[PDB]
Amino acid sequence: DLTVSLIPVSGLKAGKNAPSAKIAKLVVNSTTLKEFGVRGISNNVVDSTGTAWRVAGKNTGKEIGVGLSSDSLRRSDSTEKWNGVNWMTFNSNDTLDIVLTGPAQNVTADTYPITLDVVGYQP
Amino acid sequence: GSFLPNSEQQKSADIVFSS
Repeated sequence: DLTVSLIPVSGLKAGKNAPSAKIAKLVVNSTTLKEFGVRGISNNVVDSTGTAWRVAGKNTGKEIGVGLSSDSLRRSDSTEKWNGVNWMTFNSNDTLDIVLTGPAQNVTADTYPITLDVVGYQP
Repeated sequence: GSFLPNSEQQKSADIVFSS
């Protein structure tokens, strides 16, 4: 099986953030599976692989753009299809960065939930 | 290759931006 941790970054400050500011760390470990696919889950997924999406603040409803970092995307092993559905795959026993996507974002002080789906892949 | 449907999991976390 897979052992998954999604770890929020400490010390994030409201206001103008750096481009690609790190906001969470995804940790996936396994003794049995060599790879995994991952997709973001929200009310507005914005690309064909589900690796960028938008999330809403609990107290304000304001949206921010989030996703895998450019560096993390370049570490993908492949993009595979599960009954026609794209999933980008990555090595198990590794970590990936979730970031604020695109150009610098001005983020309103709030709590923003992030949800990911992870599935084992045997290449 | 193949996906392992029994291994699929959803994981969530709260990201906090403070004033």
